[PDB]
Amino acid sequence: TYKLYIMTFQNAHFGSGTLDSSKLTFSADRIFSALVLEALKMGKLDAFLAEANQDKFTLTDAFPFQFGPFLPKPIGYPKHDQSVDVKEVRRQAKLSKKLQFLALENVDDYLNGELFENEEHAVIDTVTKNQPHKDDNLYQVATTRFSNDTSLYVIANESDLLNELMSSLQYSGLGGKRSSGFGRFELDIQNIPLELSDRLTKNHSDKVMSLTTALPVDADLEEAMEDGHYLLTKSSGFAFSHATNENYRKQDLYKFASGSTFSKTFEGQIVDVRPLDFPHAVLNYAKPLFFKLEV
Amino acid sequence: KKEKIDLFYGALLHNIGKVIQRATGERKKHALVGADWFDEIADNQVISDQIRYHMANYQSDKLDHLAYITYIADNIASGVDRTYTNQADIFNVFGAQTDKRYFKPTVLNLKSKPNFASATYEPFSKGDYAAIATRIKNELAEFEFNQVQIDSLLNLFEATLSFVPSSTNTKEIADISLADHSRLTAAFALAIYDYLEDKGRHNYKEDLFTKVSAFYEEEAFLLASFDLSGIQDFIYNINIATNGAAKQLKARSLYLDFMSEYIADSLLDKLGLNRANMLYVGGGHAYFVLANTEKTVETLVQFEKDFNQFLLANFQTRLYVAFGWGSFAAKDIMSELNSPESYRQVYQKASRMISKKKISRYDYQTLMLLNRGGKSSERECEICHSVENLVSYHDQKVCDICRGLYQFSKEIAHDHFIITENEGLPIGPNACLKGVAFEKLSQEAFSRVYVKNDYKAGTVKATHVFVGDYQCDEIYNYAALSKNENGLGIKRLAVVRLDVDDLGAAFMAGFSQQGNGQYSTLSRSATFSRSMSLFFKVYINQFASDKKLSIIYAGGDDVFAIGSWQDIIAFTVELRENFIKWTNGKLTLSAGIGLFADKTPISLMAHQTGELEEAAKGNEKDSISLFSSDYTFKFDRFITNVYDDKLEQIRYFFNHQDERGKNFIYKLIELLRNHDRMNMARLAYYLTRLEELTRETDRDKFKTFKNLFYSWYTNKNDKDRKEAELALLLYIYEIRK
Amino acid sequence: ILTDENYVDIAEKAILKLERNTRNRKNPDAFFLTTSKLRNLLSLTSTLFDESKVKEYDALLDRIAYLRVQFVYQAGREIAVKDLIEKAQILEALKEIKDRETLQRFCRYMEALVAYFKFYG
Amino acid sequence: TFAKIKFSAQIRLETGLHIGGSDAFAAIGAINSPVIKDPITNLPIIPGSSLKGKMRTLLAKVYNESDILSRLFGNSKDKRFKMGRLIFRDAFLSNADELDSLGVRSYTEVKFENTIDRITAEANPRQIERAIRNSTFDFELIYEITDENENQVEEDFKVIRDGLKLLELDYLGGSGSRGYGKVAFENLKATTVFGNYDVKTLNELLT
Ligand SMILES: Nc1ncnc2c1ncn2[C@@H]1O[C@H](COP(=O)(O)OP(=O)(O)OP(=O)(O)O)[C@@H](O)[C@H]1O
Ligand SMILES: Nc1ncnc2c1ncn2[C@@H]1O[C@H](COP(=O)(O)OP(=O)(O)OP(=O)(O)O)[C@@H](O)[C@H]1O
Ligand SMILES: [Mg+2]
Ligand SMILES: [Mg+2]
Ligand SMILES: [Zn+2]
Repeated sequence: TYKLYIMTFQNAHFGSGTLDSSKLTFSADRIFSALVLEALKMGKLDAFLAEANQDKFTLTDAFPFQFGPFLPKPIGYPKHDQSVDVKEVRRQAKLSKKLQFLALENVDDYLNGELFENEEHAVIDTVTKNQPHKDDNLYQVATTRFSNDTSLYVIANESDLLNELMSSLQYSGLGGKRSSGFGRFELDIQNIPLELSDRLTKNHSDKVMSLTTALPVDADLEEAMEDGHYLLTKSSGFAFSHATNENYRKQDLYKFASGSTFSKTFEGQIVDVRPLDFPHAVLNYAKPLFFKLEV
Repeated sequence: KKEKIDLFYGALLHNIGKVIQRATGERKKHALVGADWFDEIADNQVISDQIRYHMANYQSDKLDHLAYITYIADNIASGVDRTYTNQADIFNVFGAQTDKRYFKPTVLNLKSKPNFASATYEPFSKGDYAAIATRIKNELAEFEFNQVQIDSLLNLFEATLSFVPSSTNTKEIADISLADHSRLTAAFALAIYDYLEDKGRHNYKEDLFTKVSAFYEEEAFLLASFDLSGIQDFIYNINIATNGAAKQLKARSLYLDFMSEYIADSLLDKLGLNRANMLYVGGGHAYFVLANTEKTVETLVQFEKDFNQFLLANFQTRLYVAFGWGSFAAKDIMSELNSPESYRQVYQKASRMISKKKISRYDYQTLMLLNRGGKSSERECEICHSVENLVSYHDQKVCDICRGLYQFSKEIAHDHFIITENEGLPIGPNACLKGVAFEKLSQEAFSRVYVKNDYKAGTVKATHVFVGDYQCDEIYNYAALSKNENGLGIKRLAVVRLDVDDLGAAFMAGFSQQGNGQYSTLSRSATFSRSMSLFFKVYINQFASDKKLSIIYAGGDDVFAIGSWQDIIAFTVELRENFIKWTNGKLTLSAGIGLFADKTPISLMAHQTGELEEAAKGNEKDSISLFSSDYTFKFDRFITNVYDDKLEQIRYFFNHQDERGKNFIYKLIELLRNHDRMNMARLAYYLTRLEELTRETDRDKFKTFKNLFYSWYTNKNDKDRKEAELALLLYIYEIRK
Repeated sequence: ILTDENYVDIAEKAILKLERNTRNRKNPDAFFLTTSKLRNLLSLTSTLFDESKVKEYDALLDRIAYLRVQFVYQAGREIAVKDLIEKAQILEALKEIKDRETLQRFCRYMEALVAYFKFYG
Repeated sequence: TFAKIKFSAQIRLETGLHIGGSDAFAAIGAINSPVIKDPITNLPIIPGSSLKGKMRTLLAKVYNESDILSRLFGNSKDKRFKMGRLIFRDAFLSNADELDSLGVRSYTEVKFENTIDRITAEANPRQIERAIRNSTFDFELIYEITDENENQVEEDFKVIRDGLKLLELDYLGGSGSRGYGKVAFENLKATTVFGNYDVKTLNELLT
């Protein structure tokens, strides 16, 4: 709802299940799990976790910032408004099938219908590292390598405890092989454009688009399946912990995805996906910050 | 089913008197030639009396009789509304107005060459029809009409009658084979019965013979489909340090072929249908013709829910079947039935339902139970990152589905695959897939047996799938096989990934360019469905007959074939030059070949080849991408210029001399690669030094080489120069000691 | 004058524009200019085309001044070299060096003269 | 207290580098070993893992038999020391302008090189691509001060100091016994950003 937190990476590894892959953006759950792993080692987590259970604060996953904040592609929102030249309009539905990011300057034209040939953010490399003179020593690490002006901007509550944490994520880095040269960024808190904060709702019952991955509360998940158009994306992985000496596994939260269009926008959770018989909680942040489409 | 033995066989074995009247040249009306012929072969009058009156115009009132259904389903399965030519090419009406082509009518085999059409087959090859008709009479004799042998009869048509036309005295239906036309007519004729026996009618002469134009407007058919999602996430789950690399890659693309096969063959016996209704099956996509009633729609919705519970219990949203049906009347007929928005545009209506269901995947009660948790797992399956049922196959901890895929990769060489109940590698609800020998069918208990690349009848009464497969040697020997008998060859193995360009754009719209749109029917696209599957799933092993390669997968549009590099380069040159004769130059494809060293991992190997295919898709559309993204040549100047013209002339020089060795060739490559304006002068000096440095006997040979090499160096259009670089790469690779 | 995009096509034209032995029909259309008089000119420039790589321009300007000496001197001896420096505008181009990248452009211009001379007969 | 002090240095290549990576296509005449590069700028890079593993194997020969390497580089076991307190970044080749003023063609030289058989006496030519002499890369190294720490913080400083002297005595690259190394750290300063920790007395331990 409040000020967007522009973050310039220039090298980053973001997950997608494997190590050979690296997604462009990182979503709400990862950056929130970075803060809790940050506020723990400041000895400051209980001021954040008491804040982490309030209606006051929002959080949003990354989107490319190329001289202007961008947005997801609405999931199936453009309608089929032309039975002419099928030889090439199916090829048009090939390039406009891996696009997934739209600029805020023209996201209203996309709902109104416009092609929007996709621009390039961070061509993904895949460098084959090793370990010398060992048995089974060739892993392979992908890399998002950003295109000289593109940043990522979580959109969150302007909170002074939040800015103290995310000025230290500049030096611990987001994403994958941090402590190896990945994910280190430099934050730059800016302000929201006026026609973007116009539509950063959370509780506006209309044809509303999500801007983050959200697992709804069970009273809202019944009706949100009816008219929604969503992706599901399988948030999982190993739970990072200083208190195990054993790499356990999270309990596989299947969320929605950023860009899921919906009606009567629901309220989300902080899903304790801790493994069984485990000391602390694994928060796995999932509550939506929406985006009105026609309003 | 329970009575449809009378209806299905009679609507399939009708017009088989059009084979015998074609064979021996009788003057009798063709409605009776198969009628009397059935009596000395078998004895079943209820099937026979359909064939006695399937024409329904010589005697319309003789015997409530199911030949009424066979008449209307013959008109609708025909693209038109119904003198001795052969079967025309389907590509006579595809795309542009070109020359007329006609098939030579033959049977099919596992060793037969591809039977290409030509302009020289306007006459009537009558003698082969004797060889066709005796092939029918040898296997129709000892045969029973039941659901056990509901499926061996179809391959008896789809191999033998695969090139025989239908109603040759015509002007429009010149390319609809009798194997396909009998397959569509039996597909519709069951669906009228499931449309009428659900509504409650019993007489067939008032809603079929008099209300035919009403039935022409009556929506009575669904065009079902499905779409298996997450295929490449399942197939290309290989990584560097995968313990089974290429065997798992050849198994998973075969596993989902049987799964896409079993989604068809288990939906049809959940209904009352069979393999006539399946208009196509491919890489997950498959298209049906079902009945338009609530007794079948509720069966589809129930089976979609029941099958997704199977996929979810074994894959956890890696795979998802997505049905979709479009109700349509008799509008897929070329008799001006709202020609722009009627044929594809109701084939598209079922395609929009698939997109609506690929985007709203699950519902409430599943996703409440997906992330229920309560699982303190410690080790994961290190291939597919699953959790349940971990076994320890060769000291790695893999899951339950990936355990069977190593077992299915050992059972992959067999000819028969059966649907067990609880015997490993599951492909359906109470259905598991098992490789099996021939005489082991006596031992093992099954429900349906699938036979692979075969046309023999046998005793199994199996189902004939067609998976492209070849191995000339093991995969890890293809590097050391690239030598000659001399020892001259670079120890490399190449990987090609072919892809037909705009295949769905040529499948769906395809034929609308010729005429006003009077070739935009179902039977043309159903024949196009076979002819693109008959090429890539059967004929590709003939192209890889003795080549030192391994076709890992060939299906739909896509080929993926590892092998020794001299043959892989020769494979795709030989494939396309056949495939452009198969299609009269339309449906161009695109390829990408990549050399890789010995012992490199297949995931590094299969990925970079995919980088070259997607680079060759972006040349314009139609290109080969040799070895690297910057050798992206058109095929129309790679075979006729690089591989057969320029490489022949370079090889003609450097074998008729001992002087200009590899050092002369290597200094040409630097001169061909940099190419400023200054290297044109330095090349003109370099050739003219050696013109007089050579011995004076073969000075004309060098001078007819150098003035012909300098010719394609200074052309200044770049299309005659980069070819000369690629021709010299293919020559040094052939002479590498 | 010669830019980077034309100095080889200039030197291609200058060899064609140079005259030939129209008489003495024993392998005719041969030049009055000979190979060995031409390689004496490039032997001056080729030892500067490789000291342009190593050294500064600030030390080579003593021999670049000397190329105007000997391209004049070789032109004064034989009338065939006299025509070369007129057709190929060498004495014009030699007074226009001023930096490393034109010194290498002129010394590649002399190599283009030798290349097409060996090419055309 | 909580702090994240970093070690900004300018690295310097007294010989070449060769940090390889993905091998696409040899293409006859083309480079037989292309050095790793930044796929946007096409400038030679030094990845941080190539620094991070290199200065830990050197310290493994010094501080081995562990405990002081584990807290400075992490360990997959040992619940105390996952994500062990050193967060590196890749080098960025700062002087892409100072080299051009010195006069240079491209930032990556190509070294020709071969291999002579012991009996056949026949060569086997490489083309090992290098990154040229006296290029400087941006070197930064986040060491983290924490509540658990500042008991052994001084004793980690006598390791990372020693873990950069060893790169000045080893190669940091590929094919290092054949040259291609000899890297030097100059202007090695220890600034503190986001913290409160007096970095004065450390700065005389560095020089
Ligand atoms: N069984 C298979 N084996 C090998 N390749 C396949 C197979 N099935 C599909 N492909 C290839 O994968 C491509 C698309 O597969 P995908 O799984 O994305 O289908 P899809 O989910 O229907 O795609 P879309 O959602 O864009 O319609 C096709 O162009 C085809 O070449
Ligand atoms: N065996 C087949 N017969 C007909 N169509 C097919 C077959 N296999 C796949 N397709 C079609 O291919 C489409 C997916 O595009 P695909 O990349 O596979 O081929 P294409 O449409 O020719 O596009 P491209 O030129 O990119 O290959 C699907 O819409 C599907 O209908
Ligand atoms: Mg295709
Ligand atoms: Mg395709
Ligand atoms: Zn598995």
